[PDB]
Amino acid sequence: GLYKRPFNEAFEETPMLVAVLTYVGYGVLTLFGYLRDFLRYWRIEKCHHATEREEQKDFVSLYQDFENFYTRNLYMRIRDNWNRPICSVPGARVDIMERQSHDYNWSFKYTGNIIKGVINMGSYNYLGFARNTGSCQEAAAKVLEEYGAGVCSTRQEIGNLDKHEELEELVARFLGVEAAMAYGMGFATNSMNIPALVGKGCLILSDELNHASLVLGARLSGATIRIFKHNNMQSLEKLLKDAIVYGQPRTRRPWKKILILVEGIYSMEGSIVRLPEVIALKKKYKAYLYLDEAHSIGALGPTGRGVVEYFGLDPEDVDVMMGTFTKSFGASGGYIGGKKELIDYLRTHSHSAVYATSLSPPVVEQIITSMKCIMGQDGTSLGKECVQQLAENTRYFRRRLKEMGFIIYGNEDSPVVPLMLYMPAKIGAFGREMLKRNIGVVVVGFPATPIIESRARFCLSAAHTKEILDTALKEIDEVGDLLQLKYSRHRL
Amino acid sequence: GLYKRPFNEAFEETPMLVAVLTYVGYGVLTLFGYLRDFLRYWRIEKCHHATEREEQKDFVSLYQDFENFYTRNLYMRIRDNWNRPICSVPGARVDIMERQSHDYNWSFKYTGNIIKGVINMGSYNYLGFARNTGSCQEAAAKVLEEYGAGVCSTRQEIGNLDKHEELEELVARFLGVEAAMAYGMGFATNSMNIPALVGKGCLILSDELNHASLVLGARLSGATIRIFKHNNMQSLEKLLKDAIVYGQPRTRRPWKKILILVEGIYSMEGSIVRLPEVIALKKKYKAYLYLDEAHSIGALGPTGRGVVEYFGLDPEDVDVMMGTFTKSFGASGGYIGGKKELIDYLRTHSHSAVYATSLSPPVVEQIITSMKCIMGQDGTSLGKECVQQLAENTRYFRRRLKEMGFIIYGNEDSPVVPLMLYMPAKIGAFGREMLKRNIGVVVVGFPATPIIESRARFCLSAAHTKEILDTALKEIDEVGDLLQLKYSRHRL
Amino acid sequence: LVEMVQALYEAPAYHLILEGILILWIIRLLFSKTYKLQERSDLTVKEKEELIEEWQPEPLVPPVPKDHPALNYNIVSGPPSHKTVVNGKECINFASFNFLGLLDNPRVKAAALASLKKYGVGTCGPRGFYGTFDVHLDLEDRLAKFMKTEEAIIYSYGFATIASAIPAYSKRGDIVFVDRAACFAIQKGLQASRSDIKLFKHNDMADLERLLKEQEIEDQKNPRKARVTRRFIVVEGLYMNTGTICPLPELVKLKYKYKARIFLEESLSFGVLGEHGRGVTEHYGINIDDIDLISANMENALASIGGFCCGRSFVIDHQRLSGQGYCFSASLPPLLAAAAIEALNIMEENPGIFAVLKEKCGQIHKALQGISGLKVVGESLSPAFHLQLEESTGSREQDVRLLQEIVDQCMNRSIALTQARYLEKEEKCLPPPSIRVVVTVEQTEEELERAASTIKEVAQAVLL
Repeated sequence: GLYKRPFNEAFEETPMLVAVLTYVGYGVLTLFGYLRDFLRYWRIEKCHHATEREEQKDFVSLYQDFENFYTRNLYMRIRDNWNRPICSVPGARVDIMERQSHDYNWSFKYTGNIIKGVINMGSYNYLGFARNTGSCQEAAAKVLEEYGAGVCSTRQEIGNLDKHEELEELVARFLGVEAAMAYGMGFATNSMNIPALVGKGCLILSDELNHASLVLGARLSGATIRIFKHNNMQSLEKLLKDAIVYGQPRTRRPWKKILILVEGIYSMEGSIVRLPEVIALKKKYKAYLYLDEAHSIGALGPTGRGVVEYFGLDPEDVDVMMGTFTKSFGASGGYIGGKKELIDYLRTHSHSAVYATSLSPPVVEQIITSMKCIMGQDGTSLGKECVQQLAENTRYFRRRLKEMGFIIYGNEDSPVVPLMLYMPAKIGAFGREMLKRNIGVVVVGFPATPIIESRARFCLSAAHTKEILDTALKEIDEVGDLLQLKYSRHRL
Repeated sequence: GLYKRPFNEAFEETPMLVAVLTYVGYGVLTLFGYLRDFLRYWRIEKCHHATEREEQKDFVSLYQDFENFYTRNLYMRIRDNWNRPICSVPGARVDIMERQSHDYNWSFKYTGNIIKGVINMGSYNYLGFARNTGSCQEAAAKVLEEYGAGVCSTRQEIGNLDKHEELEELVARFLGVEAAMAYGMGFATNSMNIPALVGKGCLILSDELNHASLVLGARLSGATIRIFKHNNMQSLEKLLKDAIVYGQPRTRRPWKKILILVEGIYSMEGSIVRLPEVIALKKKYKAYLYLDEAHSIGALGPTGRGVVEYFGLDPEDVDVMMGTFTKSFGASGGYIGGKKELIDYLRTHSHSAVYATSLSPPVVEQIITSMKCIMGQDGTSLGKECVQQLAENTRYFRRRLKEMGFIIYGNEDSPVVPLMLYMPAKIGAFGREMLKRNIGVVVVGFPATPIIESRARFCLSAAHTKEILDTALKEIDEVGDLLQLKYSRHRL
Repeated sequence: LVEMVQALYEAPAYHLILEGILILWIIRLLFSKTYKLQERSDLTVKEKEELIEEWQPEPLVPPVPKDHPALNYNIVSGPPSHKTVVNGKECINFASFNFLGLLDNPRVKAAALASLKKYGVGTCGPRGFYGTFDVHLDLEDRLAKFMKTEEAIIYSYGFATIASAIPAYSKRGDIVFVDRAACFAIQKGLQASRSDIKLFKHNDMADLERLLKEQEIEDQKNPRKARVTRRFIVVEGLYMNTGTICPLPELVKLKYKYKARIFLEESLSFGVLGEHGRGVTEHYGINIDDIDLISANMENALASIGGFCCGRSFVIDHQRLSGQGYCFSASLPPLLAAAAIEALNIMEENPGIFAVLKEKCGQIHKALQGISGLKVVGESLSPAFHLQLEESTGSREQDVRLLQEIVDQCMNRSIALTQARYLEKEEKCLPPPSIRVVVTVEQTEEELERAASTIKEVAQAVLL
């Protein structure tokens, strides 16, 4: 496979002193956690937690204490950077209800005041469709008035509606594939459709950084799972060759099928899949392709059709194209697109098609209106300005942060910017300092990530004006000076 | 598979003292051989052998000296027990030209006298068809007068005759199979037809004691060869299971074919193949059967049809039935019998069919007359008396030798009696002593056999009267007393 | 021996060390049971290429038969409610799990519209990352107060609720005793966890007692392992596949006598059983604290998307960090949460609707009895039960075709019925084909008796 445009990405290595200090901090935390566990065991310090009821003291303990170690000693200390409630539409600016804790985050009390106008860098609205006033809101209100909220049956039963058929045909037109199906949850799409496609005797080749839904769907099916390195075509080719040559593990037999699970944009890493190479490899080795396109279906592409348009490829080349409406379109749900035979087999043999309640009418109406606006059916100039503004904002923000001396992961095109903190205390410090300056960010620590890289994720949007980006950048520069977060050696 | 009649065989183990003395003798011989080699190398003792011509002293030596060790030091000492010329028809009594050596068997000089009336226990005429006067001799003389001796072309060329077609149809009738083909040499049959049936990618399962022709034919083809223990159905079944399950050695793939090479009667051991078990195993595991029937085509069976009649089985069950006319019928040649498609493929794609001269007319006439006499076409009572006399002689001789205290191998039905000597010097001693008493036997030593068992083979015949057997038995008893050859512990 | 010991002591140290290592070497040879052959072979590039070329994969999806009954979806031209239009034919809904008729109340729609105006449709993130609204906490508090329980947790999807609640507590090495007739969500939850599964006969405490006794016998053998093995009993308040209730008091006695926790699934019985409609616990009078975890979905009775789990804080707080459908998925849209809150308010205001539903179920179940070729499966208290073939053919396809014939003929008679759908290859215990009858407080007595008469006529005409 060949690229029509340059493919630039950068993952700078950790400075050695930073790694040493990270290990020092983690060791200190582990030792003090052991001390606190010892104190709590002997009742020297009263434990502030719920316990089993007295009538069940002779039962086997429900949990294992050691599994909660990092929860009791690391997560609880910086627990206030997560689960922040909001009382407004998650737009470019959000309102956050203020809470305080008096027992070191073991319990939160709610103060009456409300933080207002916090710059939103944590929500997922890439194209800025999360609004309480607009055409989509009016369409959703009309459909809510007519159809009500929620359906009380299943698709194979009386619960199939006309709105669902309209949504499916419109989605099939939008993607360019022959047919598509819609489900009521992005997680459920994978978890309930991957077991249908493959089973015992097939091989699944999964990338190193797949979402939990893809992994759960692969585990639910009886197929064999092998993991290759993230965006490493050499590893993928080696695994494909070994799988085809050496056959099944115990009784050497040809594999019934080979399925490759990949993603469009990896949220935490910030990278874009090398789709031409994957397509070439699967054509050479006769494998099937499953493409999770949740983070790129609206963000990427000149017209916002996804990764396949970004690389200028043919949608007919990808066997299964899954996607989610939550990120870009501003409404819950998910979809799978492909050939007509695949869609018919899924309509017949899908767990969510038989046992799960279908979508809600207002949600499908909002999706329909948003996607019509994106493809330009309404005729208004909107739908192209959003994509252009998203691209400009991404380019400007990434360039400005890279020229400030920070370390940033991923491609130059992805609208997800992982800033690197590298130390356990700087996670909570960054979260609290950025909230103090009216910026809302998301911070990710050790057990989610590898040990040395802990990060903060910025999600850009088409609703972010230039002044908002400038304010956020100056505050980020001030905080980076305060916390010494400018580890980059190349430029500073 | 099940036997309609009891299947008795006995292979008594070597006494431990006998084994120790055998090793003592072999060690003494090896040490003195090394001493003689050292003497010959330094020209201390003049070497009585031919050397390379003086013009080729700078060439690389033609042979390797060490390979001739056992030839120079063990074979040459007792060399006079082999290659004994005869000047008479190899009947029940034969005339042997007498020779003497003055340099310890390094050269033989021929005396004028001729030993007369030596009881023949070395020739292969089982049914006593080796006669210079009879109906077969007259038929052979007439065909020699008409057709001449020898044909000067190949079967695919102008060298195909009507006698060959008559012989092939008569052989097909005799065996009971659909069709058969005839060749001019028993060794050539295997060596030139086994490579045609199988090739690279097929498996050949060969018994532990196959003839050299079968081994050479298996080596000429590119198939893989695996050897199982002699008449060990457990080993054969284990090899079949492993071959079917684990596939080809390097690139695990299903075997193209599986062929099992077995023999009817093993000459040196004296045993008969467990045909029902082999047939059952090949039916269960879908393998093909090649049955060498050289020693049993005339000796075994109520009507002398071979092993398949001896066990009362169906000839259609064996894929390929090869045989030789040399042993029982008293004329050279060989044959392969089977289905019509197999015979046509062999007529088209056999090395001896394309490149080798066909049989001789007098030989085929002698074979035809002998086999017609055996099957009773002439109407004379002969042809059944021969088989009955062979059976009685075998039973009487084996019982009489077993009740004398000797050790004997094989079934009670096989007309081949291996007597056991167990020591290197007793080989030559037995040969010379038995010749001194007018009995001709065959003795087999170490490199042909395993080290501890060296033997003497008696070949019984239908032409051996009762008085001949009694004389031979009394002489054998006297010699066994002289040489202490009665090692049997069970009866003596 | 003593002289040998003295002679050994007379030896130098290095000599004895050498002899000792030699003896260790001898032991290694004696116990070197592996008979290595000393060979090594590797494939060739052309061999690898030809092996790659031979291989031919199967198609992604198998060829489809055109006779699939599930290939044809009923199309509803409008909201699924009383007096709906199915396939262009005006009918009366007897197929949608809308027990209290809360789908089309003006108050529910007004609350949903107000929340839609305030917040919008999407939440744009998980509960961890700026996806928690005040409506979510309000609904959790309302559910906890309604069920008289310490805490509740909300999932945005009915299946994922139990399918993620079960694997969070049961891990590899534990023992789960699950009823044979358990919904597909429970089966997938039990498969996601790697614990040992022991099925017992439907509503049979004899088999449960036998299995618990066998487990205690196994515990007596290895007490150390038995001190780190947890035991769970997963049951449903009102079974969907059979329509039968479960015997709670015997289950509670078995729990307290064998030290095995209880997980209750209450999708069907959440808003239909009990005087105040709090589930089967009110129906049997069992204390709420005896049941460790109660899981339900907000779709059947509350008429909105989502699901929830209720229990003590000690058990509920674990799901906020171990439930996969909660941690790695977007939160419920605010308008659905507001609709659920309004439905809870309506249910709390007047509890007579449960009595009305109970009496309607009694009437319809009594009236339906007497069909020649069909038998009613289910209890009189169940809002949804089944009609099954008394005498069936050899194969299942003919049974399905006969039931679909009955369904179509009834639908032409202004009665909208549905047939139970299953995944044949996936279900652990496949129920017989049946026609599903669902009762709603919207339905009048005359409509119920008309439906009974129509079903009787059509069934006796078709089966004959």
